[PDB]
Amino acid sequence: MGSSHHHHHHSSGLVPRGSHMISLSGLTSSVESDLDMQQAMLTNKDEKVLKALERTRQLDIPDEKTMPVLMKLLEEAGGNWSYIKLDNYTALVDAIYSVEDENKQSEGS
Repeated sequence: MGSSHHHHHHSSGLVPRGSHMISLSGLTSSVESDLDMQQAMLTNKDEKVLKALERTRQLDIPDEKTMPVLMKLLEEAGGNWSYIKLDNYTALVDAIYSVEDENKQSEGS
């Protein structure tokens, strides 16, 4: 009136792996960028700025990285698109190519 009926088997538990990091959802942890949004407020855009994104979008470039890129050109050009567009905003090509490249190369923050 006392028999044991159980079984056991070895198992490691192999699971898949993926290298994808993105804040798809909100109201959650990983709020290290949620604050950075404040900086973008002190650096809005303009009507002409939308023109730059035109050439960038062609190469599939996000306005998030292009924002600080285009503003970098007008900085030295004192806000002159005439010259900056002398090569179809070539500056964006070499600029985005640099930033877009090497994204993991860093210590942390």
